[PDB]
Amino acid sequence: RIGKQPITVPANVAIAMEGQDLKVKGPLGELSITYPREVLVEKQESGFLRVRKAVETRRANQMHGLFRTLTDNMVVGVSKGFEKKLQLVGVGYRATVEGKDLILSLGFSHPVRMAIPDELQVKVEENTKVTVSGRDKSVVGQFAATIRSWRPPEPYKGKGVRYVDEVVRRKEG
RNA sequence: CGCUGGGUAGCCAAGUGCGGAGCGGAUAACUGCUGAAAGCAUCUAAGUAGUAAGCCCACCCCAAGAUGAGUGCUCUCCUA
Repeated sequence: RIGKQPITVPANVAIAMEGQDLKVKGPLGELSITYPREVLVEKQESGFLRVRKAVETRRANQMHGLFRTLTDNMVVGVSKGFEKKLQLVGVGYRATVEGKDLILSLGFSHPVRMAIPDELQVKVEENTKVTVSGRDKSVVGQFAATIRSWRPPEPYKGKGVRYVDEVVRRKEG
């Protein structure tokens, strides 16, 4: 059910457990998440945390799986790191990086200057397709969604900022 | 004021001057991000992003009778 999970913590990954808190100090960043109430973890004498619902209800059962896989996103975050991929399909459409900014050429009257934050290391290895990388999967999310949310792909066109390997309905007219 | 022409100030306009803003914060519909309940999924249950002439502040004018009667820098006299 995912309620029961084994926390795979590889080497290099400090699991700083504190009273309703986890500070992971991993080789790529020190990510920090607080526990909810019913969800109680203990390190299980190996590099494997176990969140264990303390009080019996359904809301506990809810956040058991929830927070279990939150921590999993933390660990895999700092160690393996998250990627993300986009593809500015079409005429004209092309992006380029200005170190701290990501400027987009999307057929608008004006190029769209998406100033990125620091937590996110983006790049354009091929003039069309974009690449985002980051430590925390949520932030990577809001960012890639944001980039998509300027020219989400059109059906007929078939051809906008469709992040990689995402299915795109198409039509005749 | 007989009827007419012309007219300063005033008041007027069909004249002139300016004005509806970087606004910023929450939102509704909606699109989302991470994600289990439900060993897939789902915008949601935890938490977060965007976003409307709509809401609030901003703008402009009153306003401490706001009896909850505010604030302070000056005054005014202690001789019966």
